[PDB]
Amino acid sequence: RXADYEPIPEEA
Amino acid sequence: GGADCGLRPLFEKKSLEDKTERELLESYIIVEGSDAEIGMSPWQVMLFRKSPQELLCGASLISDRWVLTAAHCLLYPPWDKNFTENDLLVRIGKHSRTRYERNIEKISMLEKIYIHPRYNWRENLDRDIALMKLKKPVAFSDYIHPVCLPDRETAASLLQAGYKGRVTGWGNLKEGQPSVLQVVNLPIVERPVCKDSTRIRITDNMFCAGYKPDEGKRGDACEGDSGGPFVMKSPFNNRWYQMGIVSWGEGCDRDGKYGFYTHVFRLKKWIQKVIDQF
Repeated sequence: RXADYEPIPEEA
Repeated sequence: GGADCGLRPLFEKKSLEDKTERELLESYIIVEGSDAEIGMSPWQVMLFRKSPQELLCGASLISDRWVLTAAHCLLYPPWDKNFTENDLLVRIGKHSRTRYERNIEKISMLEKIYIHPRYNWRENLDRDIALMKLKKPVAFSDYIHPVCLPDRETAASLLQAGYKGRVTGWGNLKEGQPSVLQVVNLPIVERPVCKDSTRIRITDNMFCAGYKPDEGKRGDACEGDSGGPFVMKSPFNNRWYQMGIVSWGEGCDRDGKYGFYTHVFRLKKWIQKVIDQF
């Protein structure tokens, strides 16, 4: 190595 | 912010101790981790992609407008990775991995990204470090607070084999994903032992950490954790200092292998220079 999320509202 | 660095609003400032800090202090002379406490690592930052909304890496807040992370998070040609300011955003003050934390977390846009000019992505990730300037200063709170950068003497006395540091992140729990920020305390390992565990050429700009096969205990950073902070609590002034940045490792938590970290103090002059000029 080497390098599910809720959408972010239009708040930035 | 920097005069109040390393003192957590919900712990040091209230004279409260977290569940595992005593472990670090007693040693002074994320795979297999545990859920972090609220406000336990107020400098933890989440590096996030704008296009497919995804966690990229961890990072840390060193001031109201500067975020520190690993350069491989931003530039890694072997995997066709090369991000610019507009491809990312930082989320500060988080605890939940996926949940957008209304009234708690703050999102910032990047103004400029600076990658160490001698960052060696071609061979061993030597000087794996990058600074990111936030477009606007972030307001501190109980959940948002900068960590301190070490000075010569703090690095000298704390960066010793056997002394334990702490790693935090929302990365993989095995070589699935955690619901909240994870934390693991790991001991710094002797350089010879680090060298003898890999074919990769390790330099003075790195240090390795982790338990040895015979020690019983386990733990390591994993995908998703890179770029994050390796911190230690100074027993002299009780502030938290970032000694390393999660860099690379061969797998996650493999016996006989160790996680490698960027040596923050050795690259401090580059940090100071960048912030003093830009």
